[PDB]
Amino acid sequence: KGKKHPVNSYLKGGILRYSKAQMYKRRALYRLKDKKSPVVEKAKVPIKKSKASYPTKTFVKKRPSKANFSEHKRNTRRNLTPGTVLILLAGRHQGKRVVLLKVLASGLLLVTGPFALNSCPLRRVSQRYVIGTSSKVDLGAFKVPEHLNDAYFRRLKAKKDKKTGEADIFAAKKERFVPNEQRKKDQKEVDAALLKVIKAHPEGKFFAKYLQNMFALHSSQYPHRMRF
Amino acid sequence: ATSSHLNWLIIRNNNAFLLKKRDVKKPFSTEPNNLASVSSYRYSGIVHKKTLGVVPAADKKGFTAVLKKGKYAQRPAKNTVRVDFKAGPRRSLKKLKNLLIGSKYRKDLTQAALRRASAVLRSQKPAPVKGKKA
Amino acid sequence: EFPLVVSDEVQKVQKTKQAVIFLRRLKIWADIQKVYKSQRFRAGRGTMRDRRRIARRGPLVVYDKDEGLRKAFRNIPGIETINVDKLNLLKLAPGGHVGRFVIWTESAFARLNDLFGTWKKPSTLKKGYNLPQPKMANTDLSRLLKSEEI
Amino acid sequence: GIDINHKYDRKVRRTEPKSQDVYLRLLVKLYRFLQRRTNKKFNRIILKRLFMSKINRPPLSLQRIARFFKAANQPESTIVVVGTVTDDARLLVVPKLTVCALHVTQTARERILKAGGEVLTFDQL
Amino acid sequence: MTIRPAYRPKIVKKRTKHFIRHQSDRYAKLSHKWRKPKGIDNRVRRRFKGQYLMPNIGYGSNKRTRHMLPTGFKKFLVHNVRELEVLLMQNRVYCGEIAHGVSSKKRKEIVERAKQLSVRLTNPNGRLRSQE
RNA sequence: UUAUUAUAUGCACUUGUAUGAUUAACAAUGCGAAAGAUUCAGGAUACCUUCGGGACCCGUCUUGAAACACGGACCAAGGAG
RNA sequence: AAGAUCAAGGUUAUGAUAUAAAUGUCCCAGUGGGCCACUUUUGGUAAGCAGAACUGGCGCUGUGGGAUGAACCAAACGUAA
RNA sequence: ACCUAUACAUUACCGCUAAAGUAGAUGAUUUAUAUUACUUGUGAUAUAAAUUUUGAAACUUUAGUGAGUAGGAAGGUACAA
Repeated sequence: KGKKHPVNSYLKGGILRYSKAQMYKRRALYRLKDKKSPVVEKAKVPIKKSKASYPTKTFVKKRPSKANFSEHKRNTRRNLTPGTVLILLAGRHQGKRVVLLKVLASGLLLVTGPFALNSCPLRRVSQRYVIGTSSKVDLGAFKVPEHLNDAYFRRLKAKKDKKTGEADIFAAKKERFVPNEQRKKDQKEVDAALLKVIKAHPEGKFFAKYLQNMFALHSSQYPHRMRF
Repeated sequence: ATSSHLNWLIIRNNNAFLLKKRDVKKPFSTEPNNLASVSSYRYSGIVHKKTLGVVPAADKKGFTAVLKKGKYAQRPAKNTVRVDFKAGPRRSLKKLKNLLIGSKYRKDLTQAALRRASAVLRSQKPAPVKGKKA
Repeated sequence: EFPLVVSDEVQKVQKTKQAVIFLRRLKIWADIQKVYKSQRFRAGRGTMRDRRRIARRGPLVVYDKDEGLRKAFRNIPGIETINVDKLNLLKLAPGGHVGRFVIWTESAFARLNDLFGTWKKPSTLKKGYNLPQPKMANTDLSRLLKSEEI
Repeated sequence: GIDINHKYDRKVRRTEPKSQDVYLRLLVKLYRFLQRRTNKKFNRIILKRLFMSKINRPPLSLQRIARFFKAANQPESTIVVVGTVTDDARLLVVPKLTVCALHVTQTARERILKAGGEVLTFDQL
Repeated sequence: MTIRPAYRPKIVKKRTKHFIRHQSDRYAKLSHKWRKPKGIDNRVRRRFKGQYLMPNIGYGSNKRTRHMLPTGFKKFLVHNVRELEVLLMQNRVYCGEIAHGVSSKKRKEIVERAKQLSVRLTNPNGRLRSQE
């Protein structure tokens, strides 16, 4: 049930693995199966299976040889630790601070205002959009976005129109807007637990009644010596 | 007196059938068994005895008229149709294509015959397509 | 066929109509039709010079003996007749482009021998003309490459 | 400030024979395939020796073919001449060999073939 | 629409401006058609800054983008139907460009044939015409 | 005597590393929406505008020409190794 | 004394390099009016003067720099980031 | 510390030079498998799939470099016949 290494990632060329494999080393027990099988069948009764020569037969359209798949190396985060209260410096929620809930497999952030205070939804935003401020909300109470995954907020649906299948349709479905009930319920539970932790800290720019206010680096104030 | 070496070298620039339109390096072959309009060495009349020609149909679309090569025997002296041999086929492409691989003991061409096959589809098809319509 | 040899009876042909009947069956038809259609008014200035234009040099018919071949042949457009004695380079390779369609009479083709005897034997008209010995015997390079021996 | 990519970088020597001759280049093409594919310097220089201008190719006479026979370790020898081969009247006795040449003058072909030798093309050599 | 010729790297036209010949803006006698300044006084020849650009090879386009129209199709001067038929196999490198000397009656045949072959024509609207 | 390193570590699979110009995983958006034709991106075409910087008149003899050196108002066509 | 025949010899007997070099043909153009600077100098009080020695530029060379500039400095220019 | 030439470094790209191969297609080569031979594992053969018809007086492939008058050579373009 195992045997591993390669601490090459620190070094960066090197060992542990070669050396230990040698200590362990067999000199005995080299016997193997591993069954291949095709299913290229002329199974003929009359059932007669084939396939023949479909075509890769020269309708010479020169089409660009597919550049295959770079590695899924796990997106090493900056010390944006969930729940750091951080600034969305960009895109409609421009200069509203929000609390981090999670890291997802897409690389990018889960952000909630809390919703009820600073009007920011269960909303996902780039690691780069964000200045990660020193202020920390206790992220232990949460249902966690184990339940909110890439797929969950993926849109149910931008059909090009009225569900079904080719009904010669009409201008305007709901590309951004109904809203969905499943998504409301998800917010309200998470936000409620946010509000309990967030109320412990005193009013001003950005935790509870602190949350509402819309950011001020006021005239004569400094984005560079703000050690956010 | 005939070589598949000399006959291109003779004709390289001085071919009536090789018409050069604009700059454009090389090439254009009209030479009646080109298969690729190229004009290279082997996309041509002799060569010797390896020359597929495809002509549709006349009255669309019974026939992609295949002309079967004819080595060595006849010299390929005029002509009794000898460098060619008129197998008028029918029906469904993929068969004619696999069927061509078998007669290709002479595999030199293989793509060329297929370029003519696939291209002749576009020539034969526009009367029952060239739409859309669902 | 190539080289196209036809019966010596071809030479006797008094009439143009009779000539065309022969030639077509003998398989000239498409190439004689290549001529007449193509006649077109000269693009130059060359039109004023009596250089009215170029129309297609179809076929060179060769005869040993003129029994009324020439007069019949003269009429038909782009069709030129020559004697085995004279065999003009201009007629055989027009524009230095090798590959005239040549038809020979049976007596004419036979007479091409002592005219230009072979390699061994003398060109009887053409005194100290040795018709050139080829620099490559086979000239087919691919078989020589193929080769077993190589 | 390239010190110094002056000259000469245009060099000297023909890649390909300065001749329209369709025959000549076929021999070059043949021996060019034979060069790297079979090693050996006979292929390497005969390729070059076809490149040669008419000067540097001056006609080798039949008595020069006959003096080479008098050489030791040479009786079984097919004499290569990349050249025009010219008839020398003065050699009374012309010895047997097969001679391979680009061109052989017609009077020179008769005295090789009388010897009784073969006049040979380089593609058959 | 018409399917573009064979995956090009974006056509760098690299100097776009017609070289215009030195002092064509001074003189209508000196034609915009480029003629290189050979002359001993030339500030253009000694390539002082601000005296335009002399066609120097390094403006030269990539040998891949050589000839391609930006809808891909290189220009073949099509005299008629048989000429069109050459580019049947060569849809994906060449376009039929109907020579200006060709009459409308033949153009209707050329355009019609072109649609069958599915090879691009650059100019159809050529000689069309609310006319006889 | 001890440490270190390499060899004795095969076979299967692998979106693993490189393979010597290794940009793509992943995703969003415009949109090809029949003809018709929206929308997006991109541009010193002609020419206009706005900003910076650079641009003195060619031909020529001459050591050197923008010269307060000489021919050339402007344009067409003849026109000279 | 040469030509020179024969036998003996560990490592080829300073250092970097070779953009390959040598050689021939054309009897080829273009040139036969030079100009400037470091250094060295003659004539002359001297000259942006007349004339050498060595070497580099300019002549045929912009660009950056000396505000400017044929020549001084830095540098030799395919096209761009 | 900063600024900054067409210099300098790297990269794409032009050209010129360099340097190497390319030319068994009744054949070659790759891939998958069934059979057979040997052996662990490989080849032969059969079958199915795929690539390959090269201006081989050019391409693929490669690297180093480009001022330029006089002048020389090379290769095109236009014009009338």
